[PDB]
Amino acid sequence: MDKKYSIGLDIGTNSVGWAVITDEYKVPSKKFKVLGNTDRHSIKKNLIGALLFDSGETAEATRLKRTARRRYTRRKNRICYLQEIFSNEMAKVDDSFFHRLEESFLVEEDKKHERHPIFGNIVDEVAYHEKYPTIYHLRKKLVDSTDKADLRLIYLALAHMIKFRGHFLIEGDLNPDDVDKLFIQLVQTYNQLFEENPINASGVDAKAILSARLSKSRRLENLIAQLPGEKKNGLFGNLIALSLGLTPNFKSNFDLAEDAKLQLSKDTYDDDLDNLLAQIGDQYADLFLAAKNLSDAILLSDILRVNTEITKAPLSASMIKRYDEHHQDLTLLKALVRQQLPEKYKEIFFDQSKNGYAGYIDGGASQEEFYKFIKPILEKMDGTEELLVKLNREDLLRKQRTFDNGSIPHQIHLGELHAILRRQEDFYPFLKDNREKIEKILTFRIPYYVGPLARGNSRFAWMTRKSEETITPWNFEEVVDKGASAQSFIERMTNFDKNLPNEKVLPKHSLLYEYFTVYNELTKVKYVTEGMRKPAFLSGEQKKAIVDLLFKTNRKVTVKQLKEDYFKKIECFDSVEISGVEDRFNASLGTYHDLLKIIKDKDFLDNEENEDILEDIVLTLTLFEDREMIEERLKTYAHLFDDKVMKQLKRRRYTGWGRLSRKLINGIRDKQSGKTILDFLKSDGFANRNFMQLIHDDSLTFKEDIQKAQVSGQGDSLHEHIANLAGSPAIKKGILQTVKVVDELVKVMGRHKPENIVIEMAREKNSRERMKRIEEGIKELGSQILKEHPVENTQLQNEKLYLYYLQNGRDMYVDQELDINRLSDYDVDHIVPQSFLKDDSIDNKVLTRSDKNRGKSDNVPSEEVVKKMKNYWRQLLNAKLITQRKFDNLTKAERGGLSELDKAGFIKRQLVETRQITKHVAQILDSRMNTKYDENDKLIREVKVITLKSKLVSDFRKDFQFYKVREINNYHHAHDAYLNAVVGTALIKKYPKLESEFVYGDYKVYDVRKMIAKSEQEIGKATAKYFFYSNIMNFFKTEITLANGEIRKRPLIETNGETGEIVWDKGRDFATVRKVLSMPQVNIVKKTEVQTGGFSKESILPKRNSDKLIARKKDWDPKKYGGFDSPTVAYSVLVVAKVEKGKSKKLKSVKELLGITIMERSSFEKNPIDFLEAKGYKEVKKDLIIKLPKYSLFELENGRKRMLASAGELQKGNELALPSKYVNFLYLASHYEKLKGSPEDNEQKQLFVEQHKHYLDEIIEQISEFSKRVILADANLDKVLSAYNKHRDKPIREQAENIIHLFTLTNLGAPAAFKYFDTTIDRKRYTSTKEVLDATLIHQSITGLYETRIDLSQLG
RNA sequence: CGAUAAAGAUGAGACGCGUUUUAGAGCUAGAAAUAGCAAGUUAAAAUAAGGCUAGUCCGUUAUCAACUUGAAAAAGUGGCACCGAGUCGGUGCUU
DNA sequence: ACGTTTGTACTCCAGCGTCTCATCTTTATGCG
DNA sequence: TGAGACGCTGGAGTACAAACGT
Ligand SMILES: [Mg+2]
Repeated sequence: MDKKYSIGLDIGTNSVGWAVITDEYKVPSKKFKVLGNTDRHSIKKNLIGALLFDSGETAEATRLKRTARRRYTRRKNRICYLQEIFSNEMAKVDDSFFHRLEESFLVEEDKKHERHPIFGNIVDEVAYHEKYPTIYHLRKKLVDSTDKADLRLIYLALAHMIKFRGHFLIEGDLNPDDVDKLFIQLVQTYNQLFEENPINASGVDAKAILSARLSKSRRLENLIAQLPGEKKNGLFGNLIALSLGLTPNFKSNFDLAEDAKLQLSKDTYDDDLDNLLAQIGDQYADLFLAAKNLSDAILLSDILRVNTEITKAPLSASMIKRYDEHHQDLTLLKALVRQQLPEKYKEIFFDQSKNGYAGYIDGGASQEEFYKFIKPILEKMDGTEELLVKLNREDLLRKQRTFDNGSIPHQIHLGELHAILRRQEDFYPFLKDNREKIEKILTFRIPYYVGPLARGNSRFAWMTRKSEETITPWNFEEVVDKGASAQSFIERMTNFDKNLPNEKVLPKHSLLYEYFTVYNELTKVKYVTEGMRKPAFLSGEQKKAIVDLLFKTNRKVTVKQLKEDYFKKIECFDSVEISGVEDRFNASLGTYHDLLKIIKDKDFLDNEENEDILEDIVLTLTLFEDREMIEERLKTYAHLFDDKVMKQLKRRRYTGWGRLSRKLINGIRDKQSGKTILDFLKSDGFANRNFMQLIHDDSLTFKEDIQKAQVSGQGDSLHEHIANLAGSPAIKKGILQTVKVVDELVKVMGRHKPENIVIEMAREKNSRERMKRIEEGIKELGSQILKEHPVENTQLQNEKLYLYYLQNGRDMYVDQELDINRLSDYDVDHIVPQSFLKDDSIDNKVLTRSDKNRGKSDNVPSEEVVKKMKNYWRQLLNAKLITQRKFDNLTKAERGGLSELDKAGFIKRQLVETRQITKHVAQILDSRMNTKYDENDKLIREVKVITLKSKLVSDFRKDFQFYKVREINNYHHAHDAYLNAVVGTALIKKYPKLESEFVYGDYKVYDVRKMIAKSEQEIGKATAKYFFYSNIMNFFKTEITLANGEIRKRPLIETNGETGEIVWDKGRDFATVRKVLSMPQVNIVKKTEVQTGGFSKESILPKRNSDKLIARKKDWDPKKYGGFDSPTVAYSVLVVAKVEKGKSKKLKSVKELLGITIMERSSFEKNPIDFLEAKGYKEVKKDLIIKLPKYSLFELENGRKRMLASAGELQKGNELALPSKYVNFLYLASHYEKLKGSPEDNEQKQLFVEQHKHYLDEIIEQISEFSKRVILADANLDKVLSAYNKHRDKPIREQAENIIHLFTLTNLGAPAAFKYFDTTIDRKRYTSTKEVLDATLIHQSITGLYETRIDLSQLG
């Protein structure tokens, strides 16, 4: 049989609702066979439900942890390189030194050598630690002591700098220098060179004006303000070049010959400074050197707080100053505390639990916490003025290793390491040869375009090797093919050609592509002759002629008439008849002109044999941005020219990639005539054929393109096609589950395709922005709006008084004040009525002290109220209070009333969705369903895929009182899918000619301007498609209210205009929808998933005696070293075995549920029996092991259901089917103050909800019965009942708003805490999965219709 | 209509902390329990256990009923109408 | 008739900041 | 430029009464 049905879907990020409806909007019921060893053999289920799953995670955290792993590996390798340099000479000094350093973590018992790592004896270690309290004392000593040192100490200093080498954000050289002296020298050079209008901001110390903690822009403003005459571009050119790595252009700020932006801290700075010095003429030379010296001084000013005149290690000397001043402040604070407050001494200096000094040093308190703790003590104390001054400066009792050390670059550490190497090079000859080698160890850094240095066993690697040997920092440039790796870095990410998915895409500035754009805009154009109106075709002679004369002489082409006139200087004139070509051609040769200008010879650019040289040049310029790669690549082309053109074109840069390959432009020869797409675009042969036209058939190019498209595509896979879509991974998971649900539903209904599939995807500072807009409008209008009332952000949510403020305290349609004392005076009126479109947003809403401005169904009346309000709306639109579209709608009556084009726009706004992801999933479903072809090879639409927006179904909820409360249960997903199906199939049945507007596929347009052409005297049963009013859903309502105070009735049974088929019966279909929404059984299924991710919590706990700790390495006992804790269970396994119980060695047979940690998953799957015997179970039944992932469903007595959260915790698995009357009452009561409707409807709802005050007790009884049946939380239920009895004498609105909160006790899933009325009910957790082991295990399919029930009591 | 900008996704290269164990001899009185006092800023190693494919790779993303074939990819497995509805039940035909 | 493991009830806790570079879609916005 | 910080839900420890073996 045909078995007509439809499928509705509600795709979400956490759920997928589905429903099957018949032609009468009924959900069919079916009985399904259940497998397993249970007695149950058939169960009846409705064909409606939802699938719940955890949200998909993006691959960001995994990428960050992978990068961290690579960084740790490379840091360890750096330390290993330094060790293997030092090893040979270290064996002659202390042979066990590196072994003692490696084993320093483990305890004294496990050490193979002495406990003291550095010297190996107690006396020398104590003497060393007394002489150098920190590593920075040793670093400064080794820089400045000019005496032979112990090689251990030299290694310790170099290893400290190599391990923590600082950042690489500043390129080029940097050295220690004051900032004020540098500014004085900059001003000196400025005055010396200019000798006219000298900027002399004397008395204004630039020190700490530029060095202020404010941003570079604010420091620049502070410096420029103190400058007497000089302001902005000019002096701030040099100032901003000092302050930042980017600076304004030297063409205006320094009179340079070209628009070259200045730079700093980059390799491009040297080349651009050379170019700017050449352009200016060396007049600005050394005036930029003074600025660069000031830049270095300003950059180092806040990291090296010590004078450089006494040492070459300012960093270490600054750290020693910090240590010394920490010691002085600590002893002063100790003396002051004991003398003033001896009772607080123990709390401050001994208690690690608080945020005192003991908690700051030995405890977990940070610097900010310590400052916050000790600040009120220092205020309450006297004689601590310098301590407070240091505290507000954040310079009190600081540590050397702090969070703020990230500003130290690598050049400072490199300078200290170089100083030490140069100081200790005489005594150790090996250090002299390895000096450059150790320096290269510190400064080496893998380029971002090279990536991981893999041999081939890596997903993420693209590096190519010039030689097959190990990569070290010293042979990196000799082994790694940097140019090929940099090319592959970009070419692995650029998208392939859509027509042929095998080869790459051509750069967007390529010559062969720009010529394609110009000639594809050429061949379609054909000037109209004067003799005959025939446009003919712009022939190839004029193809070359136009491009050579105009495009090849101007960047942007001339005007339409100007380009003609230019050609008419060589052709017939006074005949300007363009081929409807645009005013100015969109195409532009911009890269050929750049190449001709750089090469300084047009012959090179004109040369067609030299087109490949140009192509490779543009590809090199687009690919690389490091300029060393460009230099290396273009070095091969130096012969074709000279050095000047080489360095002029090396600085050129292009961005962007096209969408065609070279094959699709000049590769495919198009069979007959042997000419490529470009050649057809040159000479169409009096046919004037565009790219789109030519890429079709009749030239055999379409056959080869289709062959490549199908061959390379290979059908891919559904998972693959979903993978390379846009959007979040969570919505990709939702789409995949949706497709699998559709396949299962098709299988369920006798392998019969549905007639229709309805698609809907959930798309779920503006208050502060609205408050700012109200303030700006009040300031612009000069009105005392705040005097009436301030813009309260508490009231910024509510839309009632929005009009009392935005409309200038004046009625919108009436020329008087709005009377803000009475908000009930105003009545919200939609500008374009709801019979036209549901524009409930405030863009259309307006209020006029309830004045009947219009007696017409038009938006406003012609002139009249519109005219009077239009002037004030001109004022409000000037203030932007009235929106542009708002004013357009308000003026539309004086603009001719409501037009047919306007109504067409309203219904296309109500119907069409603009999201591309919805189009993608609709295309996927249509491709999967419609798979048959006709005899002429034409697709036949067995099913239709309808896409709907949320506004339609939401309005269907609000108008017809099918109210949704999310907190009650998960049935609302399935109900949304059912109403999705009902609305979609009613719309396609009642309006068939609008199927091009919301159904996927190539459909006849059926222009709505002819449909919406009905007048006030409605045609009815005609081609007008009942589209005068133009609300697409208005046909659902029995009586359509109008803004003119009239009610237009609509017949009880709706039918199609052309076909005589009943599409909506208002007397039976609403009852059917109500019955379906009141059905107690819908298939809610939680997707069982094996947990993946981290092994455990990342916190490394201190050592305990517990066995819950996890060893951090193989031979690190957690009892001695601490370790990780609280692992994550991948899945639980039900084992049946005999265990060693009792001191009498008894094999007590036991059935247990053991969880498999993610760490142990591979070991368990390699050999489950060996793993279980290792765990402690003897004689395991191998075939009785049941893998139970998370959310595994178990059924118990009285229908109680539990989901497996873990091996030792359960979740609630039941669903509360609250009756429709109670959820409707709860929605109406909770939304008392936010009814958002007509005043009569609001009064009726208030009367209905006041008449059913007893419904609260019934809802409480329902919750109590459901909790006593399946929840089994006695104490929480008693607290809930006591709280409800306590707050009985409360208004209905808050009572129902908190009864809504009460539903989380009975909600499906993990238990959660909730608050009813100032009382918090903590969650009751089922932390014992012992009753599960004798329950019924339910294996569910994706829809849950197919089941397999296993009685676990019978296993064992 | 170009064009910019934001958001999101993906990949690479790097810093600074944080945590853990050890090293930085605690002194005095008391037999000890305990007290009074002195100190404290730093370093080494690890930073998912680990894997082989031994790279200066890889290891937290995606995929996720049960059962029957297949190494895997994957394929295959479950009757329909009507009356009703507290998580689905009952009746009739054929299997 | 105690010890001994198990079942409620409650509390606490969970690695985090920054920078450079590149490639895509998809929306939007001011621009024409 | 502008901070807004938070939940979530499973593990672990602690205290104490009760089902439970000898
Ligand atoms: Mg939903």
